[PDB]
Amino acid sequence: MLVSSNVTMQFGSKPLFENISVKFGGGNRYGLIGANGSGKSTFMKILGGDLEPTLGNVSLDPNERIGKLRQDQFAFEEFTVLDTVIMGHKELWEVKQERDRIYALPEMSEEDGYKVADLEVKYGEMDGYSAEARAGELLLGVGIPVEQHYGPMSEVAPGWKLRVLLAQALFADPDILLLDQPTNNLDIDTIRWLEQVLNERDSTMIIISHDRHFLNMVCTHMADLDYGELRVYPGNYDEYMTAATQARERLLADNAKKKAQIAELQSFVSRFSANASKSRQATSRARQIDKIKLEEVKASSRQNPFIRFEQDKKLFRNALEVEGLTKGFDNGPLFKNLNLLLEVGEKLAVLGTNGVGKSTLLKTLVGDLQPDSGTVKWSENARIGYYAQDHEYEFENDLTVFEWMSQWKQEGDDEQAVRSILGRLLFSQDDIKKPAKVLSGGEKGRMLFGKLMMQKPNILIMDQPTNHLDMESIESLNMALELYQGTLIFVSHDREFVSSLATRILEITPERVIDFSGNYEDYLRSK
Amino acid sequence: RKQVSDGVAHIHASFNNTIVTITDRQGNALGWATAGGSGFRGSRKSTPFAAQVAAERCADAVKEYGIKNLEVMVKGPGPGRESTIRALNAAGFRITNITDVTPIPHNGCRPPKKRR
Amino acid sequence: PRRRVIGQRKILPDPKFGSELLAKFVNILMVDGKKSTAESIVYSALETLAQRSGKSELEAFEVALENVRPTVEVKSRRVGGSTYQVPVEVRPVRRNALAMRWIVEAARKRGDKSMALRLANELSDAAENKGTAVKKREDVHRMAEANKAFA
Amino acid sequence: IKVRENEPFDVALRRFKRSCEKAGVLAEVRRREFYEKPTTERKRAKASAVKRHAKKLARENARRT
RNA sequence: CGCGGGGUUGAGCAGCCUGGUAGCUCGUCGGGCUCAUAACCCGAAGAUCGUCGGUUCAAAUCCGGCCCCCGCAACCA
RNA sequence: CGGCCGCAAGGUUAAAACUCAAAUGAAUUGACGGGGGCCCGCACAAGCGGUGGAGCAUGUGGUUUAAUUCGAUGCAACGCG
RNA sequence: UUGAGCCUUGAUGUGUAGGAUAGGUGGGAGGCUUUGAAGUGUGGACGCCAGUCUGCAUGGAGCCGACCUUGAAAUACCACC
RNA sequence: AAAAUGACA
Ligand SMILES: Nc1ncnc2c1ncn2[C@@H]1O[C@H](COP(=O)(O)OP(=O)(O)OP(=O)(O)O)[C@@H](O)[C@H]1O
Ligand SMILES: Nc1ncnc2c1ncn2[C@@H]1O[C@H](COP(=O)(O)OP(=O)(O)OP(=O)(O)O)[C@@H](O)[C@H]1O
Ligand SMILES: [Mg+2]
Ligand SMILES: [Mg+2]
Ligand SMILES: [Mg+2]
Ligand SMILES: [Mg+2]
Ligand SMILES: [Mg+2]
Ligand code: NA
Ligand code: NA
Repeated sequence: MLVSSNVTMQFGSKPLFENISVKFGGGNRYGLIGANGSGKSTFMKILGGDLEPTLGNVSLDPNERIGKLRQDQFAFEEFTVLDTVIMGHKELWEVKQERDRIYALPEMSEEDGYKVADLEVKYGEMDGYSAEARAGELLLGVGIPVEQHYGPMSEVAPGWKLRVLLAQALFADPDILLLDQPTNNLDIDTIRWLEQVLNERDSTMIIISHDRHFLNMVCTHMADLDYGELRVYPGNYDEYMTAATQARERLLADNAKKKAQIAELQSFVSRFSANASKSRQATSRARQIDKIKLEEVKASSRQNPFIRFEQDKKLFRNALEVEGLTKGFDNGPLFKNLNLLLEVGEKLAVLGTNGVGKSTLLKTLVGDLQPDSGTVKWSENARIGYYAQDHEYEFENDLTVFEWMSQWKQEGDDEQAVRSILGRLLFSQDDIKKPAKVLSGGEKGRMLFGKLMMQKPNILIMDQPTNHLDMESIESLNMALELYQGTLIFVSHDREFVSSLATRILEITPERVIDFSGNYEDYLRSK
Repeated sequence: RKQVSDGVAHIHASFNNTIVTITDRQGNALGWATAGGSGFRGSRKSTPFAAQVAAERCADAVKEYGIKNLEVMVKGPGPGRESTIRALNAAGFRITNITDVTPIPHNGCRPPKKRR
Repeated sequence: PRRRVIGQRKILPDPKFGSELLAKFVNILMVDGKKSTAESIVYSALETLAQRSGKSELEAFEVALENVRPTVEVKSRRVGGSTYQVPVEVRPVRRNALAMRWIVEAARKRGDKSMALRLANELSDAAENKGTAVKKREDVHRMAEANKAFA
Repeated sequence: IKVRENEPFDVALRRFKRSCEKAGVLAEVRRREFYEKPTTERKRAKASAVKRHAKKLARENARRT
């Protein structure tokens, strides 16, 4: 049982969560919710002990091996598939890396003799003789075959990168703290595989997912972290909603019951005050008016970022007009022809299962990857905005939020129209100076949306926009896209996003690439 | 579970909705499926085709029980009255017989008037 | 229409090949009363199509047209206040006319070069269930089997 | 209403038990009692049935057929 | 001249709730439908957020001053 | 209004001043029906090409001017005398 | 009837590479088989559905272990859980 | 499903 004892963290110049304290322990699964930019992952890091709070104590469990999953599914790309899982267990991986300084150091000393003698013994205690024996079998159990065990992590579809990062946490695991497990959106078959895996085995878990249906099917508690603290509601998700909405309308009602019971007391005190026969009575409640002390109402951390995509120059005839791609990496080409046209339409929501190659199809279309042989071409007036599936090459080189957002823009004043597009999407003066390389998830995605809003492109490629969004930014982006008058593509795996606005849906399969049934509701109905 | 091998299929067809309940001979429901629950909200659930989908879906969620002989009991008016019986034979179920259980009161409670 | 019946309009067979199917195809894509160009485009779009397909006319065109024609098309059936559309079976005389109409509508797009290359590339890609013209037979089928709730 | 015909049907065709009760009472007893609408719709019911006898008795016409 | 509440488009109202989008319902105008008017469909117009100053990159919002309107109080032997 | 009856709602008996040259019944011919039936016309349906958006010619409303001559102004006036 | 704690007994458990559903701890290489076997026919229960498994008579006394692909060594057994 | 109205001679 791990306990938080008055934990506070101050990033920038305003405390994130003020003096929180709650007990975690047992076969329950405290999934926690919160708007992006407000605790959540930072609290998870505090619980894991990687980062210490400014005030409070972790009050750690003695040696119970907190097993964690990170938010980033791309932070591991050089360590091999069989390396990440074995690196998941710290005291084994560290000893292995230190013992690797034997064959690489041709000089050995007297102390180094003792150290090599005892580190091998520690390795034997930590089961280094079966460290790689216990990892490959788990990797095959999750559903990663042998052929890609020694291959680099770079050549893996992210739906399987997550499949391996989950297995990285499966080494004698009580107290597993899982960060955003979806994103790089799983098909849905992988999601149900996840849910059965998670709710079959018994352990103490902490989920942070944004998927309402997944959280309903998995968790039993909800450790919401919204206003200033972490308040836990026993409920899956539809009990938590009707608890945290009713208990807030009750706050407003019990505050209006004071705000309106002060009013008529003040009416009495204002009418019968100078009257000699009732002044002693007016002054009797003029002092009970000021002893009421109504309870304050805080501000919710969830907000709707106002995002709106314009059009720099309107192209007319048609945009894409691709004939034959036949792109391949190692196996037989993931697709062969894919001849299609755009006609300045809307979306054509590319989709499939994990590992088909929709992201590499979009890469070929946007031109950073060229096909084996074929032609794509765009209109001579086409301006392309790109939202990559993974965006780590962008948030680098240690710029402030202001500097990153100002490195864009065509002809705009430095003080407004660039510090205004930031404030239209949940940013303030205390946040326009923090480094770009430190924002978290949905905030980085929102920065990408802002750069798109300022570049004002005709064609939006927008690989997977709904990855880290707030579930309140998801519908804001939905409205922005359906009010956008340009051309776009996107490969989101969400159901009622493609179902919300798609018109030219294009499914992709290892054999048959279907295209344009209609609303995609008719597509799923015909299928 | 319990592998019920001889059951009943109560079809309650109405003007608006067609609802199918499959039960054992003791009247203990195993699974059910309606016309409107199959994505046919509105006037479409009052279609004979929606009953066909409802009956075929009610074949599932009870296929594990291994029911082989059915005793269908139709009830009420509506267009999804006949097209649903033919949808039970199309799922392999063997209808032993057909019966109609429709309440015809002997001038009992006064009926409504609410149409003009 | 109202009282009488119309037999048919006698259309002369195509000059180059004795086909009544090709002659109607020329007229459908013919525009602004100029049959001289339409026959020039079709004849050019067939010789450069036959050489790809390897045979002169039938698998070049008749096969390229038999795979683009529909079977079921949709229409509206307002009866007494209704608002639903229905799918209905099409008669064999309208299948070819619909097929030729769909090809040219899907071939007037794809703007790269003259119509001769625009159409020949359209027919060759439509001869293997691949082109954008042969796509329309799939949408019209999806709209014909995804609303079968009314018949 | 019941049809057993144990072995050989494979097909309902129970119109004989469909044209007995289902049409009449069930779709009539929903409303329209009024205690005197039936007594006047009945007067109109075979004020026209006897009218057919006049048409039955109107067989004596030439019509040049 | 003592205490409160307000001033946002032609009218009635939000947004001020802890600062980053001037909006709702009636109404006005120009078309369409009609024999014609209403109803209905499409498109559009406007305001110094009372005025004057103040920190703020940015104010309808936060602060100060003034004007206008609507209410209340100005007690008992 | 008065009398009688009634717990009450009201019932019953029953006027006048003033005002109009009409009110009404059955039937006939038309017209009309968001009444019924039959039939026709590019009327709809199936198609092809347009107007309404842009520039310009022209006619008409308004508005203006000393005068902006008069007439035509649903379909059936508005490339009209 | 359903929980939790204890005692006793019996069942109980793969890979990546296999003759094989190998818990370690390593002790050891010779026990185990006829107080009836090798294998034959009869099936319970479990079952990353291939197999363990045990009631069972008869048939009558061979099998195992070692080498071996392997991270590990094999119900050759036992103790400790 | 919705369909209101048209001063006199
Ligand atoms: N090291 C840091 N220094 C300063 N500010 C930070 C730092 N890390 C994060 N922040 C900011 O403070 C907040 C804490 O971010 P955090 O990682 O906790 O977000 P999160 O709520 O988990 O987000 P998401 O839901 O997108 O995962 C964010 O608003 C972020 O911009
Ligand atoms: N650089 C690469 N080298 C080798 N194989 C690759 C490479 N990039 C992708 N692949 C392979 O191509 C397939 C699809 O890759 P891709 O990144 O397009 O996935 P995806 O279908 O978009 O899935 P997701 O976005 O959910 O990860 C996978 O089998 C993946 O292993
Ligand atoms: Mg009522
Ligand atoms: Mg009368
Ligand atoms: Mg014009
Ligand atoms: Mg004139
Ligand atoms: Mg009136
Ligand atoms: Na985070
Ligand atoms: Na992808």
